[PDB]
Amino acid sequence: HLDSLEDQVERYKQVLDVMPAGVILLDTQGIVREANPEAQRLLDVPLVGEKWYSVIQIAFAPRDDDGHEISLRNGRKVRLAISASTTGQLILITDLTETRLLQSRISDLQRLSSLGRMVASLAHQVRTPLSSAMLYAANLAAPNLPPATRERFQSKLVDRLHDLEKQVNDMLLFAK
Amino acid sequence: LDSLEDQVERYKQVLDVMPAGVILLDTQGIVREANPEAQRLLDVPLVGEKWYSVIQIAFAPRDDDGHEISLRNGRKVRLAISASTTGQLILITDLTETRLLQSRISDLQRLSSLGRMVASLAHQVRTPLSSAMLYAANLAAPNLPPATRERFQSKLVDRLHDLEKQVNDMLLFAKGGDNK
Repeated sequence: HLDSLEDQVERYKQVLDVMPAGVILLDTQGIVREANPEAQRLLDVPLVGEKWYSVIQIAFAPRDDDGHEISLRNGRKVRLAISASTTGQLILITDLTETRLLQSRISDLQRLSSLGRMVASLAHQVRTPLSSAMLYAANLAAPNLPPATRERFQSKLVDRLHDLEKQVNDMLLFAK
Repeated sequence: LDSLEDQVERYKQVLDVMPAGVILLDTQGIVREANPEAQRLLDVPLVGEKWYSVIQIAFAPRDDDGHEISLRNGRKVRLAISASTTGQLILITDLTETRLLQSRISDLQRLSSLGRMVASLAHQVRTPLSSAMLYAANLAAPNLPPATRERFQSKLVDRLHDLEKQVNDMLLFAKGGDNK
């Protein structure tokens, strides 16, 4: 059927409507002839019936921090995707506003986690001396050991207790 | 007249280089269409497969999954179900990158919390260690009651475990591993 094509393109338009990505359909001249709701959302400016380059001097605000994405003047940070297509170019837009927003919060919290991350580290180190401390502690319960043998393990135990006390103090020094 | 063919190939490319997956089912629930993105995300064959069969092989839900749905590969994608004349129109978006970030923040704020409790997590850590050394030092005399000696002996082990447990509480808390 020839009408089936109308129903086919109908299901296609259906995609662009609920598609979570901007779709700008330019023309040989360079005019926005079509824009889905996601495109109008991010740009938040008149799209259809405007000049692509003109839209760039309104909803776009380039910055140095911008790499793969481009900062919109409305605050959003989006990535552009230009592809080869005859009879107008296609431009797919993605919303990475949240992406960079989350990234701009890890750097700040990365320094705040320094002290905490140091304690977490010093805590993992304690597992080593403690492991050896429990072994030498069990040797104190071993059978048939001379008097000078009990003091040997005891002497080796205090070493672990000391090496362990210096790590906890190091940890229990970051405080208040 | 011919404003369709040219408009078809135009939209035909949109789904080709689309950054989001597009799945079109029918009433029975059989996969009929699948763009390259969807294939990359799901990996397993789609074209000519029962959607419910794919859900078992492709998807792999979890409890931690809030809005998104974890896939077999581990990536977390969000499903957007939309009405359609011919079955449903399921779109797939990848939020593995976001989630990852959302998980990091928590872990960072997690470490900060431990950094503020270091003060309170002091008395709980020195108490057992101090005892271990208090008894360990006593077990170094010329000769003393054997029963009393074995009495202190039992203390140590318990003191060390109390500490061990107190230290494992920190690491487990510090490890975070939540809000993934």
